[PDB]
Amino acid sequence: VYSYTEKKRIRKDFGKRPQVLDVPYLLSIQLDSFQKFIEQDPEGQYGLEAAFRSVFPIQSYSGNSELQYVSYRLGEPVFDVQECQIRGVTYSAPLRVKLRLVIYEREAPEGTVKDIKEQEVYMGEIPLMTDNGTFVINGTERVIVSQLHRSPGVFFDSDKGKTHSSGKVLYNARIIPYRGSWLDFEFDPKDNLFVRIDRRRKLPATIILRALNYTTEQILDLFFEKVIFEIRDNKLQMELVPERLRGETASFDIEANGKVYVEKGRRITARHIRQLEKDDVKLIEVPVEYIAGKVVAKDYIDESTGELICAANMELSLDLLAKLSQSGHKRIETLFTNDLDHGPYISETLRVDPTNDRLSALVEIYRMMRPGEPPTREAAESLFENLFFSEDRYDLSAVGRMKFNRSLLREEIEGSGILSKDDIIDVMKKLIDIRNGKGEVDDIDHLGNRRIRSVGEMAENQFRVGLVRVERAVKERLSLGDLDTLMPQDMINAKPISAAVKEFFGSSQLSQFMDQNNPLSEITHKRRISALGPGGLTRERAGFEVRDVHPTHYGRVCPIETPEGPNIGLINSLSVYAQTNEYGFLETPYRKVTDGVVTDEIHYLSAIEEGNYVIAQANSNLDEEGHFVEDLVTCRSKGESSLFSRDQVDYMDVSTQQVVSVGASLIPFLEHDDANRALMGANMQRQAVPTLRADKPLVGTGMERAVAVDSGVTAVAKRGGVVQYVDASRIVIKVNEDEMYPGEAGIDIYNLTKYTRSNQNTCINQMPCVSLGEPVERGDVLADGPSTDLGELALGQNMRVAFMPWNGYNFEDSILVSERVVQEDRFTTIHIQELACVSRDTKLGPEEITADIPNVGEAALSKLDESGIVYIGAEVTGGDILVGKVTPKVKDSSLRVPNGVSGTVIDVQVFTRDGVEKDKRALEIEEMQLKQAKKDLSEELQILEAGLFSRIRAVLVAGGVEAEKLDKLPRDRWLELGLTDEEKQNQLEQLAEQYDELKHEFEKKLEAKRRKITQGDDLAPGVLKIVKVYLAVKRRIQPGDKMAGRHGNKGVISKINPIEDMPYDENGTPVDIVLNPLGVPSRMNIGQILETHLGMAAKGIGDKINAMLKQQQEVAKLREFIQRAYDLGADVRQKVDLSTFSDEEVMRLAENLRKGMPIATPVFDGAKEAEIKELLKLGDLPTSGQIRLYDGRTGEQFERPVTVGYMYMLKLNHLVDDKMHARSTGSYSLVTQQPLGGKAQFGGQRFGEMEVWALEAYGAAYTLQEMLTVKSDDVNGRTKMYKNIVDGNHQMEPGMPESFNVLLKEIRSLGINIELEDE
Amino acid sequence: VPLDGGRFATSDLNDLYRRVINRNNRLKRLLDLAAPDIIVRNEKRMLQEAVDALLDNGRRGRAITGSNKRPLKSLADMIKGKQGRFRQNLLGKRVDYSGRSVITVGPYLRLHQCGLPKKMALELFKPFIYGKLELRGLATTIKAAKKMVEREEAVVWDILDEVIREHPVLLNRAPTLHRLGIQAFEPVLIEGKAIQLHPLVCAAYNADFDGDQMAVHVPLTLEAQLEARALMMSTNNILSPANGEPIIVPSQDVVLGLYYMTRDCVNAKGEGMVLTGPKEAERLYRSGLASLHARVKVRITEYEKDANGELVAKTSLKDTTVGRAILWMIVPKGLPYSIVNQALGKKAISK
Amino acid sequence: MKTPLVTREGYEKLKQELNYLWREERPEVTKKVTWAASLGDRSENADYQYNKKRLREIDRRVRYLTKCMENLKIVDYSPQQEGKVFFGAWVEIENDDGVTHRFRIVGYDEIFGRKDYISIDSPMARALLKKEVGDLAVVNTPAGEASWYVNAIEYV
Amino acid sequence: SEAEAEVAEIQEQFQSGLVTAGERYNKVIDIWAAANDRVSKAMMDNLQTETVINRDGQEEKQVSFNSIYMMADSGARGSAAQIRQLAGMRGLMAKPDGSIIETPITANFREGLNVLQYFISTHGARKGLADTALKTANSGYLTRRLVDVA
RNA sequence: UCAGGCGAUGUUU
DNA sequence: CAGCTAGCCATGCACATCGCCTGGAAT
DNA sequence: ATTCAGGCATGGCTAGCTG
Ligand SMILES: [Mg+2]
Repeated sequence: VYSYTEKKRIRKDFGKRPQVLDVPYLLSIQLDSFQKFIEQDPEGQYGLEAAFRSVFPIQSYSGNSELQYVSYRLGEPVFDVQECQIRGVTYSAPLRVKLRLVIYEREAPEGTVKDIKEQEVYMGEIPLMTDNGTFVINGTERVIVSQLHRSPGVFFDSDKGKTHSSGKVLYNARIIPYRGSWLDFEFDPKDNLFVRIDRRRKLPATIILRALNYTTEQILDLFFEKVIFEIRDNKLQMELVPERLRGETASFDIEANGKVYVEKGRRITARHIRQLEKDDVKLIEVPVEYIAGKVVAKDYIDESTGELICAANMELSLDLLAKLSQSGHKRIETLFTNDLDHGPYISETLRVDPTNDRLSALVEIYRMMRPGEPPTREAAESLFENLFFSEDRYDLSAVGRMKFNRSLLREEIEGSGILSKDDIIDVMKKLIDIRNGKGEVDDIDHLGNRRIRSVGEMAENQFRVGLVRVERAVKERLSLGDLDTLMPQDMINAKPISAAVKEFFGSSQLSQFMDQNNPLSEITHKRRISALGPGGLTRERAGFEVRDVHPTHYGRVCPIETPEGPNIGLINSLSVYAQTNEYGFLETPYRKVTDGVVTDEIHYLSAIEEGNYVIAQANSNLDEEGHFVEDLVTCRSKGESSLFSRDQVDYMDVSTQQVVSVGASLIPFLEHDDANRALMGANMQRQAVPTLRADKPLVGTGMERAVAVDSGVTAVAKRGGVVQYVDASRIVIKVNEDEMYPGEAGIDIYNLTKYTRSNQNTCINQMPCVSLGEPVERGDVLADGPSTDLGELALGQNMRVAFMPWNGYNFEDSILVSERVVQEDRFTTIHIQELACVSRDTKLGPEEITADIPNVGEAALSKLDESGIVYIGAEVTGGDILVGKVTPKVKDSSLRVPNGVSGTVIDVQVFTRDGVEKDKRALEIEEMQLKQAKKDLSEELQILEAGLFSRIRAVLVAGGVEAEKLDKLPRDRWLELGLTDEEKQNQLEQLAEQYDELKHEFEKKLEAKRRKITQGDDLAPGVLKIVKVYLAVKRRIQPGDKMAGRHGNKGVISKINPIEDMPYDENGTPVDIVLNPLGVPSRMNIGQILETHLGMAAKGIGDKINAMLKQQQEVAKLREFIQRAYDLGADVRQKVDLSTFSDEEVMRLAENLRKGMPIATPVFDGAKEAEIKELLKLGDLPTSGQIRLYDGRTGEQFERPVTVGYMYMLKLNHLVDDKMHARSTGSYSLVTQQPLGGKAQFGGQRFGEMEVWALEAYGAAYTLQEMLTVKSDDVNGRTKMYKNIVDGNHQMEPGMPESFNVLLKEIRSLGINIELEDE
Repeated sequence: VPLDGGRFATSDLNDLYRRVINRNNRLKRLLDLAAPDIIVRNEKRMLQEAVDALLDNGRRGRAITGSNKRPLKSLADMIKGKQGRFRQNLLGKRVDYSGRSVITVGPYLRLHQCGLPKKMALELFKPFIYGKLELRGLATTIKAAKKMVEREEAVVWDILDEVIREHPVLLNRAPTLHRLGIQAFEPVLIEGKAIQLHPLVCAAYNADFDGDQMAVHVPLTLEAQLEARALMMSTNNILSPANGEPIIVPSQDVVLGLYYMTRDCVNAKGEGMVLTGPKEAERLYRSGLASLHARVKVRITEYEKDANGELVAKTSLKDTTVGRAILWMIVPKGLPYSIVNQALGKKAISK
Repeated sequence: MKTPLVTREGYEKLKQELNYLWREERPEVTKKVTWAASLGDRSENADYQYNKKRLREIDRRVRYLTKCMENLKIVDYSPQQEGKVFFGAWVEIENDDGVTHRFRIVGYDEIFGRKDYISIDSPMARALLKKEVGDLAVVNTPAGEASWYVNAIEYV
Repeated sequence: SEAEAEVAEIQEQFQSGLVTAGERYNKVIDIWAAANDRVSKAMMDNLQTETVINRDGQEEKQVSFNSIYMMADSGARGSAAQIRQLAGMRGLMAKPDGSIIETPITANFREGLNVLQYFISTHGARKGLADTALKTANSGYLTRRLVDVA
């Protein structure tokens, strides 16, 4: 079955893979994030509640009084999106806060002396998000980019090779929290464990270890293990677990039970350990050689002496042995060490330690942190107790905690926001263990450690900063409390909050200017994932491997969409099906797999979880019952790819589209092109300029419907019904019966958006697409937008094209275009510029806006009015005057059109600062807008009342009808009559009270709108009135522009030939564009050729239908013929059948076909050659896809037949007249008397350093001289030069440059003395 | 510099000098009360650090910032770096009398001339036009002159044709690597708005036609014209100074052309006949009674300068291909014949 | 991990292959690259790109073979001492179930299935560095242990 | 088909215990490379001289008139390498590690590509672009230094 | 009219 | 008293273009 | 309406350890 508004033009479809999860709403990221930001929610949990419940309550210095929170509430804007775009304010909202102040007694329990609650104190303003996911700051339309940065947590890195050139890799460990300071751990070639706090100098980590109030004994107990010796009257013999002999070679003979077991100095097998454990004996004698290498653990003291007998972390010697023996100590503690298992790194660090105690350690850290400061007890105490343990300057996230326990093999996933001694100790354990050999490093690029923020999160952070500043202030003031008389408005000052949030939404590395010139360009700019920004890396001072794709981007980041040039890999576009996991990772869908069936249940997966399982590639031939037709299958397990078995896989791809982005899924026959050109193709397609008449691209990809419908430029309906009224302004929809609410039933109204301005100077326009009396269903197109049609997305147009060199004019890539194009206006574009004149008020006199102007004739003046502003519709040209402005002295400063553009004046705006008289014209425009608004809202009320009376009438027919008594009295008041004792009377009263409410509403809205328009709105200080004028140029096409394909072949149109000369075909038609064949094998993009063929087939079916219809036939022929045209292939999805199209819709279907039978092609499942061939055969063209031609000039036949077909082409907005430029003698900069730079500033080019090298290379000298002396620098030079040129005498006079004179002065500024010399 | 609004664009040197002068005046005031010496020590330390900032902000410890976050610029930066005076305003200066536009092909040109658009010209040579105007006596002063050249009346276009006729110009492309990167041409006026440029140079410029941009330049003085003509005119560069191979190598379509024009099948129309001369060869191929390639015995005559710098003729009956004979009518007097009796790939035409 | 032990015939063959690559193969691709460079575009061209790729791939091979030829310990030992199975020897082995195999044991570079294709570092050989005709010998496959028996030996 | 049979034989020998890990690695990669070369020669012979026609006698072959072979043999654009990547399999593809991957791309731009293959080719191209950038930088710096000494 | 931010277009393994 | 010698700073990083945006807080 | 926290390569240098 099909929607009714799809039956208009049913799109033929190739493809095999049955799809199961339709494309989701393409703007989830923006809208869901922001909604999450601002919404009433209990129990905190990521809202304004979070910030507040974090900062509040705020308590005095035990001043028996304290401030706290209750509830927040927004209001509603004073303005709205349209008015706002016109005026310039931000689309903002009020913000009210209910606070409560309380007071206790002095010297009592917490008894409340008195409390008050200020009525929702005002504070600040936060912008909202337009229904299309865009913000509005200052007459513009900005966007915030989701940011991709490193997750909070612990990380272990190698840094292999390059360092120290020693071949011995290193291992470092980092802790990065979400708001605080850094912390590291790392080794050195001398095998010592060092620490650094915040990239500063280095220390031995034992310093902070014992700064956690630990003794050396405890430290050793933590890290190493114990080995014991005791007094067995000789050598104080040992007990040992044979496990500690793992893969070793004893330095002394292993004896037991008087029996030797292993030779003295040999390796030991595990059978030895087995048999000796079966023996279960540990008491053993040892020699002295095995002793000295050990190190004492604890410190022994004696009865009488108790002096420095043994210092912990010290090796052994026979004299020490005798000393401790003669003092009589039973136990002897040592350190079980090794080389391949347990490196005594901590002991070496201890021996390197210069410190002795907690005090000295704190002193050392305090000294290294802030250089040049008096060491002090409390200073160090409070400092180091404020870098890893307090809410003040340090906090992880729940996310941080989750990652941080996960990488430590812990049990739970919820803890505190702070660190712990236990935590740091465990981190160091992990690092040591990694050094030992077990465990592995974890690379960074794996998406299990990147993370995606969004608008909501960043807004929350900045707003938090605001709140902490304001609490600093509140604490400060409240430290000087009063007698109950202050109220919570003096206790608050939102100006810093406003400052912070304005700064963020206005000027930051993320909030940027939306590229709005093409629906696709929007919807692929909003879904952008950026690696830059505060909190991330830089453009060129950033790493390398991050600029690379990783085997886990799959289905979470496009491979093939990114701008080339200075920053690749940093601006990854976000995948199609990608979502945002709760914690904030990139999750993608998959299909669950049971024992032997590809079940129809989706399931979302994260990054890390993906690694453990095994995943089946998409295009795998199943058979109707989940059974894989083979027993082996291509799949991926862990960045791998390999044929696997049958009963092993557990998840299968959702569809095939999921490896690209919307920015590059519109590329038909994509899979047949290389990577490079696919890339450049997506990018160029993003820059398409709209047109004046869109025409439904032929070879499409089925991903157009969503890309258009959801990118909210077209106007989607909301409640399906019957179209009642159409007009280029508005659309009026009557609702169906049962999709209705009881009260305010009425009908829906849509105000379209007529000719107005983009941000790239393009024409955003809308057009109706239905006719009176035509049903429409929920969620459907009603208004086509810029470059849309009937719902589908269209960018350029489709043209007949033929590949063959033709007299040079297509030498390198120069497309050629025949006048048959520039006649029908099928590339004409519309642009709109916007010009601004201002009225400053400078001392020596205010400005004037009069018509009277000195030293100008009636010529320019005629177009002006009697007030000084051009009429609404004159056809001004370059140089004329739009607004008359003069500055007293009186001098001319009027406003003139920039040189070059033609155009027409479509609209004028006037702003006036209050407190100043108005002219005649502003008054007239005021009265115009008043009249129009009044009429508009009056029509609102009238049609709404009309619908409501109609509903009344419809109701009265049921239950108490009076068909004759109803139309006795007029439409005035049909509620004058009565109804029985039924709920229908209740309904009548509902309708009546709604009518009265609408009356009052109309009254109030009228008055309020009048008051809105009447006043003179605020402005930047120091201005009087602004006049704005629009223009509308109509640039057509001309040699120099840039037309492009989609597969990625550029071109610069180069000649416009007359109709005759284009190579025609034997049937008689001309051909319109002639590219260059040699371009195809070079840029390996074989695709556009297949595209051409398939298009040829399309237009074949088209022309066939057109003939069958023009020779008007019985409809049954069309029925059969369309049926055939739609079946034509192997197993597919489409399965349409026109046996159920009412014998009239069919005709309208043919109508909309006669230009072509649009074919679709999913990306990696597209049509194959055989079906193309058979479609062409259904047409009448030759199978080979090539036709003979006939050249126009000679009128004879080319040889070796060539290719023709329709290749949908686009136009880019690098038009020629925005690049042609020239300067003779214009302005001059002020510091260094040189010509300016750029075009808008009427300047000249730049004669580059390397060019000076070139000119030196040739012997040319005089050219160089006057190239950098007469035409640039010497003031006297160019004056003389000009005066001489005007009279034939070509001759320069060099003089000295002036920038050099400046160089002299700036060096002389210093202690230096530089001079010229004797002549 | 004043900005739009009751403010002023803050510079850096201003702020720095102002800081120094504040600190100096404070210290001067302090040497009257004879305050305790720790104060004056802190004072002198501030002043030393400030003068340090003024001379080189960024060589002591943490550099002083300015408005928002960044080290305000000091004299050391005025001279240093990729943006001081040297590499920005003394080795390459912006220059008047110029312009820029987009390029296209236009193969109807002899390789010592290049297109140019009217509007660009009439904006460039404004002085010359003024001069020739008041020479031919059409306006008294410069005022009416400029008014005429803006209104764009009739006679100006003829005047412009007369003043461009033999006045070379320079074309430049952006990444200028080797001294080919700037060549000369003579203009020929075109309509439209995009420079037309001969094909056989788009290899030396390393410039495709995918939307690149080129800059013009106009010599002013007379020595300059003669330089541009006797040294930089395009005819006088047929060899890259890197190495003696030619640089006028025909590039990418013309080669396919000559290729398909000279080759041989085994059997096509008109095979097995004899032709008195390349003339009637071309005549056959136009009339359409003989294929474009079919092996034929023909007569040809060739010249050779084996004498003391003197040309001598000899003729014979070669065996060749009709198209190849057609190519023969272009070779100048002096070559041998075997140079064009094979496939003619790219290396062949190069040598 | 490796063993510089190589047989002299393969040594010569490898040296000859080196000479072949460095004399009559490199220069042709060289000429192709020198040609393709004279074209205008380089980022809009792929012929230069893929021909350069060919150069990289052949360079890697020549580097590897060079380091090898530097570090090749040659033992062109005769059948002088025979009786065990230590190196460069033909070996028949049979299963207790019917599976038979014939092979010669050589160094790492001589394994391309043609005549003598088994490397010493393989567990098979590692279990056979010296044996006697008519003896059991077991190995540890990833699917468990195995067993065979020797049949005959002929050095050369 | 025969290539797949061979890798199957080698996999059998591995799980039978005659080779090591990197041993299997190199064995497989070599036999695929050999197959690649065979395919290349096959296509080149099937194009360059494929035309065979009558002479007014029976038959005699000659150099062909296939458009792509002309556009290559002339010297205009593209060569044996590109016509390879349009007809035969497009060889092997390294990965960012540099470790060359162990399954060739048995497809070609005329027929289609399943996803993984296109993905890997993306690897290659992106690394190429990044190197273009940095290399440009160093080249410019070298040129400047040289011109300031001579 | 100067300084910065951002984005974009070219040449560029 | 001399020869390293490892560890810590200075300085360097292509060219050309176009468009948009914003330039002190407290008293 | 005045005023005060992801680079690399290289070279040069300085404490600091063996004879
Ligand atoms: Mg280009």
